[PDB]
Amino acid sequence: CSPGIWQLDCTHLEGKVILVAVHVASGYIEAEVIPAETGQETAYFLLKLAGRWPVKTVHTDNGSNFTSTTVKAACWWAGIKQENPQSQGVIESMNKELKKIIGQVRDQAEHLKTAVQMAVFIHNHKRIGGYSAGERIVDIIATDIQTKELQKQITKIQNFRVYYRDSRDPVWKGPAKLLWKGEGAVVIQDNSDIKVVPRRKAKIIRDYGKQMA
Amino acid sequence: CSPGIWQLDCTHLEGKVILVAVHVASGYIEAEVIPAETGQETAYFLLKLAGRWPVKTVHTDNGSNFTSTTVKAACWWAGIKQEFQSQGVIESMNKELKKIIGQVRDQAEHLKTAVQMAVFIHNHKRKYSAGERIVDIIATDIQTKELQKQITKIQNFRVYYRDSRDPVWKGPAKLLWKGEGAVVIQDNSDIKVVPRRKAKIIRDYGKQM
Amino acid sequence: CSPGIWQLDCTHLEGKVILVAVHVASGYIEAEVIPAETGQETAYFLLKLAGRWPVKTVHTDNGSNFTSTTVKAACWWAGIKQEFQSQGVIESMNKELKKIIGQVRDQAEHLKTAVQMAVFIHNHKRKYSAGERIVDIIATDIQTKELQKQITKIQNFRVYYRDSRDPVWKGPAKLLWKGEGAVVIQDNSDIKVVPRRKAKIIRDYGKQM
Amino acid sequence: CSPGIWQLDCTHLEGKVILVAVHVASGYIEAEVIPAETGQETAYFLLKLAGRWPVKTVHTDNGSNFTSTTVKAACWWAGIKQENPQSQGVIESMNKELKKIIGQVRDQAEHLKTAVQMAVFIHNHKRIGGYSAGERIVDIIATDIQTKELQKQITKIQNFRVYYRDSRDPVWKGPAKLLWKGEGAVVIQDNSDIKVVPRRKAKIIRDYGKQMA
Ligand SMILES: Cc1c(-c2c([C@H](OC(C)(C)C)C(=O)O)n(C)c(=O)c3ccccc23)cc(F)c2c1CCCO2
Ligand SMILES: Cc1c(-c2c([C@H](OC(C)(C)C)C(=O)O)n(C)c(=O)c3ccccc23)cc(F)c2c1CCCO2
Ligand SMILES: Cc1c(-c2c([C@H](OC(C)(C)C)C(=O)O)n(C)c(=O)c3ccccc23)cc(F)c2c1CCCO2
Ligand SMILES: Cc1c(-c2c([C@H](OC(C)(C)C)C(=O)O)n(C)c(=O)c3ccccc23)cc(F)c2c1CCCO2
Repeated sequence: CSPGIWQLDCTHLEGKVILVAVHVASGYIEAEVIPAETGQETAYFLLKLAGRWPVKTVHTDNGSNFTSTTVKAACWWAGIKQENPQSQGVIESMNKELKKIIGQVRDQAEHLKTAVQMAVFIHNHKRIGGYSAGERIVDIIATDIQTKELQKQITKIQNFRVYYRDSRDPVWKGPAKLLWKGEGAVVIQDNSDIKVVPRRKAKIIRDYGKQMA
Repeated sequence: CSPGIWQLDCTHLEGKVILVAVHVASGYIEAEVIPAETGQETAYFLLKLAGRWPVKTVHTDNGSNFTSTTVKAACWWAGIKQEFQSQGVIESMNKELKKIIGQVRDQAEHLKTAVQMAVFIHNHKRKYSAGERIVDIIATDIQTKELQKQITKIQNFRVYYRDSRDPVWKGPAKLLWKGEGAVVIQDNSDIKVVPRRKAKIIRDYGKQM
Repeated sequence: CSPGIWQLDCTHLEGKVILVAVHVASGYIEAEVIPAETGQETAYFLLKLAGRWPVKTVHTDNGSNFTSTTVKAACWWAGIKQEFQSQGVIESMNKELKKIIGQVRDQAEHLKTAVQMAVFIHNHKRKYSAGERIVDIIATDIQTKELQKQITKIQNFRVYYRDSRDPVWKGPAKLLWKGEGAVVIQDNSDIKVVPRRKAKIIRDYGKQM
Repeated sequence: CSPGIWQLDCTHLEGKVILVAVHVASGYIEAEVIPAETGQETAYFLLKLAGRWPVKTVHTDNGSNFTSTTVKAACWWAGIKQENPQSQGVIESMNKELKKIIGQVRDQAEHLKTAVQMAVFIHNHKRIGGYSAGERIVDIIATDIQTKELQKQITKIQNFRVYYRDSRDPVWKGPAKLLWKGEGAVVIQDNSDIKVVPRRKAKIIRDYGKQMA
């Protein structure tokens, strides 16, 4: 979702147009210099972009190169799918800030391109709050990574359907999902009510025969 | 040791020349394709490479790509210090890479396109898998330095305790923990914990500029 | 080396026991008189002593005064590290001190009073003189660290120049000076200066936390 | 003068009264703990105080111990002579600040006295403007040291009286002091006018026969 999204921009310098690859929350940015900006050139970056990390969706306000098929297509191989005021505000500014950064080392660099990357190195590296945006991406990603596997775990759990005794005497009530399994232990919710029960008490059914696995 | 360590190796390939990044624990790669090959040309990408991953050092099969001044020039901006069967594995990776490119080669007119795709495959390739990558590792590292710092802080402080029932006062000892009722510490071989009245812990000392 | 270095030595004297500070280049002393002698008691004054002069290390004739925990305790708050004919000169100083006290002894009922006076005499005693003291030395030191820092900064930076008329680019070289028209640098054995277009100087690199 | 002056105060803690020795410009402060405050005790500090550095004059708003002879007397052996709103404002505050500092490490120290010195160590040591007050004293002193010797040099120069030819033909005018001597070189001011002249042109007279030296 929002962790997946990255913001992409192109601005013109010395005629030559810069390639900008902002990360929406982490702010890690990858930018690249192409002798000429083209939808063609745009794609080459994207492949690497997906390669550094997965993006569900990427944003550009207008489509001059994105609309171009090679770009739309590239998005499909990645499966990245082309596209909050506060989030909105940061991007133009994000583009703006690097230039300011860029100017400082321009005298520092023979080649403007050589300079821009340096400009970017610092931006990821520069920082009492935060460890710098670049550091943030690794984390944001990390938390998500756990999440996804966990979600998957959750999904796995969701399928199975519970059988419960409750008191040893009572008539049965419709089956519920199982939150957790311990030996002699099960956790489920009949409707909204949560109860834990012993193994001999409850049998746990596999939800899917015929699964392709 | 391995974290923050990346390996780049010369690639011989049909047509244009490209070089591929390796982070050894992830095996992660961020290769780029260059029409012209010089360690220098290599540098521009490398400069891009460090930002995505701070890399402490790199070990090179060939001095010559390393020898070019500009290449060292990159090392310094980075503060990267060149790291003067595992290489065969990196090689194997390169090999794997080559194979991968081939599988998808038909799909793309341009070799470069293929290579990135190839990069993609190694990347996010299920297998506990390489694809998930070292991000978890980097995070653990991000977490790691602070702990190393806090412990280093605990290490920095010197705490002076008196064995209970002993007028003689015990030498400063590395403190394991601080508690308002009691703080835990080891002098060297023997570790003891005492109540606040029994011992005192200096606040700061000046060193390190 | 000598600046920031002070020597304290055990004093045997009539009545009460006092110990005297020495800064070797100044020969400056800030002795105090203690009814009870322990390295510990010594410490309270020492703690006072460091503030007036940061002292890096002290060399002691006797381990025992040094051995007491509290004494080491003082060393650490200071970050002072005990420094495990010149000693005879310090001794001579002590001797001189003793004599000095005697000259004025008659004037004062209390031995302590005399000693301070004695301290005063060594102090501000004309002779290029000790009395003017190391203050000039301390100042030069205060000035010194910043220069060592600025040079260290110049040392930190690496500058890359191309010999004029040479496509081959010269390895980074320690830069002696920066000029908008030209900057001065030495690679190692040979030192050359070039115009800004001929060479480039990286802005910063990251190291030292 | 003002470099010479130091500010001295006594405040009461735990009944016991602290001894405070502020430096007017440098702010370096020496303070000492006396089991009991007395004019007697006060003196002991002063001797050391003059000993660390010379003070022309020292300040206390009221005289309970200073008025005491032993204190006045002590001042004479040192030759220190007992006694600007901004300068005035800093002292009470100076006394106030250390206490705040003192409290922090009080838990740090078994003995309050042990603590106060530490409190002071920091105050001299703690610092983008300045190198910290303590560092300042060494400097302020240093500049003064040069000054005094220089003044002395000046005084030496002042005594001598100049004889000048000016043009080789002209009648002479009253003698002036000599600012500087170079071989074949002399600098003097006849009244307010400054002129430089050759040796053969001008003779330089020693100002004092009968000097005790
Ligand atoms: C085919 C192709 C193209 C594509 C190409 C390719 O070369 C590029 C340098 C443009 C990446 C290629 O090697 O095939 N080419 C050459 C095209 O002519 C083209 C035309 C229309 C749409 C896509 C491409 C563009 C892509 F970004 C892309 C792909 C496939 C994988 C996902 O990304
Ligand atoms: C300047 C420079 C150079 C360098 C350059 C630069 O342009 C490249 C296209 C080679 C990156 C530059 O913009 O100055 N150039 C042009 C040189 O001529 C050069 C010569 C000797 C050593 C380094 C460079 C090479 C580097 F690897 C490098 C840097 C700066 C950052 C750290 O790494
Ligand atoms: C605490 C302490 C001690 C210390 C003390 C202290 O009181 C003295 C009167 C001895 C200075 C204190 O106030 O705590 N005390 C009381 C101890 O009992 C003690 C025992 C072992 C080691 C040091 C001290 C000794 C020191 F040299 C010292 C310090 C702190 C600053 C650095 O130097
Ligand atoms: C005599 C004396 C006294 C003095 C003393 C002396 O002992 C002190 C501990 C008080 C310093 C001394 O050793 O003589 N004594 C003991 C007195 O009784 C006394 C009485 C009146 C005035 C001064 C002193 C006080 C001083 F601060 C002092 C001097 C002389 C040198 C300058 O300073």
